[PDB]
Amino acid sequence: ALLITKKCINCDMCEPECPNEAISMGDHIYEINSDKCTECVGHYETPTCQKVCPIPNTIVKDPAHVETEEQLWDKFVLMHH
Ligand code: SF4
Ligand code: SF4
Repeated sequence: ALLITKKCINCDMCEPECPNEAISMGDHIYEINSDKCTECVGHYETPTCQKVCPIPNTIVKDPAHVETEEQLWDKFVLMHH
């Protein structure tokens, strides 16, 4: 799953887009919920928030290492048959 890094400049571009509504605003910058991010696997060939992002601030994150079939299985449990 992805993370948004401190360069985020709070443009909201990325929130209406995420197919699994895992992005929200909070304390200082937009935040991605680890639990709900499939890195867009089952919806887009490329992670839709990196796509909209004007700055390139969204990165894979290291304390939330997922293999592609665990991303996949998140997508199927979320959206399902
Ligand atoms: S990579 Fe996809 S699922 Fe994850 S926060 Fe971005 S738009 Fe959402
Ligand atoms: S699109 Fe990029 S700069 Fe704008 S809020 Fe989302 S992560 Fe931050």
